[PDB]
Amino acid sequence: SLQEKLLSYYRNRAAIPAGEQARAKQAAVDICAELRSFLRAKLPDMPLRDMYLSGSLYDDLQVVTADHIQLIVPLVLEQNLWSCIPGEDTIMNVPGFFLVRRENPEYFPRGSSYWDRCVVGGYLSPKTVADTFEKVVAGSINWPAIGSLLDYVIRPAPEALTLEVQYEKDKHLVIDFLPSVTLGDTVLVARPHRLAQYDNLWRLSLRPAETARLRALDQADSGCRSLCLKILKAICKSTPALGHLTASQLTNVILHLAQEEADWSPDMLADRFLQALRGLISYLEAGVLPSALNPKVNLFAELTPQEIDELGYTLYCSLSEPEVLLQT
Amino acid sequence: SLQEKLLSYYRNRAAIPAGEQARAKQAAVDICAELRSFLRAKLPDMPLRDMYLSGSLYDDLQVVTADHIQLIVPLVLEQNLWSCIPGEDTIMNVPGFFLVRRENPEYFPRGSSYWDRCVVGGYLSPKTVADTFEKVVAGSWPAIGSLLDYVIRPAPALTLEVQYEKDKHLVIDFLPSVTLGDTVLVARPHRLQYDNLWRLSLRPAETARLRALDQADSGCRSLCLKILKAICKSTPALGHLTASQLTNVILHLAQEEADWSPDMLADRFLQALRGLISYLEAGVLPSALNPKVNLFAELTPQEIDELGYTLYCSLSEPEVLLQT
Ligand SMILES: Nc1ncnc2c1ncn2[C@@H]1O[C@H](COP(=O)(O)OP(=O)(O)O)[C@@H](O)[C@H]1O
Ligand SMILES: Nc1ncnc2c1ncn2[C@@H]1O[C@H](COP(=O)(O)OP(=O)(O)O)[C@@H](O)[C@H]1O
Repeated sequence: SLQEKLLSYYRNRAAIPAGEQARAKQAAVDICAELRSFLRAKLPDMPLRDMYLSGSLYDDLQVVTADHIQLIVPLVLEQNLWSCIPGEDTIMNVPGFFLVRRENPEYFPRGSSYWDRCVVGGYLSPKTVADTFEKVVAGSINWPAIGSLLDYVIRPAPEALTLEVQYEKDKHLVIDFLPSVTLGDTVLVARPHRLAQYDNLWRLSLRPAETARLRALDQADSGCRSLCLKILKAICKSTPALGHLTASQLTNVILHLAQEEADWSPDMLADRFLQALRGLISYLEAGVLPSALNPKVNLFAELTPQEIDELGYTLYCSLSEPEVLLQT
Repeated sequence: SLQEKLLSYYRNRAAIPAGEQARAKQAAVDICAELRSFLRAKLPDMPLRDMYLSGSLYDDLQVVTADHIQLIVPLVLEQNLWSCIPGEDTIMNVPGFFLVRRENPEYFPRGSSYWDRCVVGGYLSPKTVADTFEKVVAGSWPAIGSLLDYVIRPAPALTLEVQYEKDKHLVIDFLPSVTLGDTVLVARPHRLQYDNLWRLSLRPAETARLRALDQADSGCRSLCLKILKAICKSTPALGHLTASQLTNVILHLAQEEADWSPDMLADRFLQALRGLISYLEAGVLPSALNPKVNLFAELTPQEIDELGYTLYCSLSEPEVLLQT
């Protein structure tokens, strides 16, 4: 049966071996803790708060192998000196991103905020904020040295700025930094749009609300929504042609399906999984996967029409190839 | 035998029991973490860095019972809008304390800094800072308490009384802090009244030095300190002395004596009493890190009298101080 096959798959492929999981988490926590001590007394005029961990590995949603996690770098934008403008209301015309503008320059002149140094054309540029972070914060740190204080080999990549942390003989955790600001209840991260011309836009952070929703639905049920997600994530991670699919896209297929099916008991796993499959296919066919949290946002918007067709073509072929889809 | 009484007094009175000290510290660390979450969600617009723990309980220097710790509240000041003026350069003439002045008010008007809201008469007032923090950072306690299964009671100055055990409680107080350039200041008012003055923070360097010295030696400097703290905590006539005064007595003695091996404790302990008496007779205990600061400038004449008397007498019967 498909039910057995899926549970077998989760167990032999999707589920991260516990030792691996524990050691990767420990290295992240230990590095985050050491950075907290180190940075606390270092950049006294910078509105910088403690870095903190975020991502599927932190949430028990990472699959196959523990290989990555984020350190969010929370920055403070002072009261009433800043506003965010939704992307769809800018000429850039992209929902799910925001411009951040310096407000009241005419009364609290350029110079008033620490972040004025990262202001360009009146806007707080996420790439200039990220450059400042890398040069001023990350740069003040000897990475291989901290790994030596802790007992890890830490290698900063020369390529986007990430840390490769060997936590096991032949296993490494890749850590990347996400500068973040919050305006009202709008949480923004500097993860650039795929294309350069959009590099002035901060990205709206969806993950915390997405994963909260998913968890809250399963707690109430108590359903197999997260198990289904982890399985689909493992298939995509394990299939190169499915490389363009993200955890957010898969999570939102499941959240939409949650509006249509209330019953996610353990024995419904197979039916829901197949539903999630045909559903993902139909969104690809439509070229649009609306965010379950903010339906103005199209989660496929950074993919090209050709990429979207290739994904759908791949999934259709997979239906007749359960053995490759469910390796190993 | 003095040696014996000191060693036994450390274990019998000064050393906090292990369960108590771990639970109390862990409670502080747990509340500190939740605070981070509240600031993240509820105060994204206040230029405050994350609060962090500070004090003897965090340093394994607390004695007798785990009953208090501080959370530093680190304000972020623009380097171009603020300066600190050293107390000795003021008519008030108070070394070890600073004024924090708002600079360039005509070019950058009120509002150019979040912290302008805590300015009075052109200076950043620790009072309004504490008020603001208490008013604004008071949208957050029983949820943090239920979460950690601690009962948490905020005082109606704002401090937290945390029941971490049936018959024990930890009192957490908040210490506003600003750092300008290389200078770290805390809102801990002069004990004897210039309450516009911030205090130069000496504790981190003081304790780091004491630790460094013992670490190199496996010496008994910290042991001697904790015994002295316990005695003062236990002896009303001696309660006027602070951990910092006692720590600095020890730092100065460490400059004079190289041997702090375990059996030197009794001798170093007596030297510390006699040191106290000599600084008392001078009315001056300079900070070992910043000798222009007189740590005894915060003691009253009546306190200096009682301390001196109590200590002179004790020198003939040191063990009287080692009451069970
Ligand atoms: N707080 C956050 N806000 C926005 N994006 C985040 C946050 N934390 C992690 N991410 C992003 O989430 C993505 C990783 O998704 P994740 O849920 O970890 O699934 P996966 O296990 O497939 O990596 C990355 O693009 C990363 O930048
Ligand atoms: N970072 C700091 N800078 C300056 N003073 C501090 C700091 N942290 C704590 N203090 C002060 O230290 C005093 C407590 O001293 P501590 O070393 O904890 O000894 P004790 O155990 O006797 O309380 C309090 O007045 C508190 O405000």
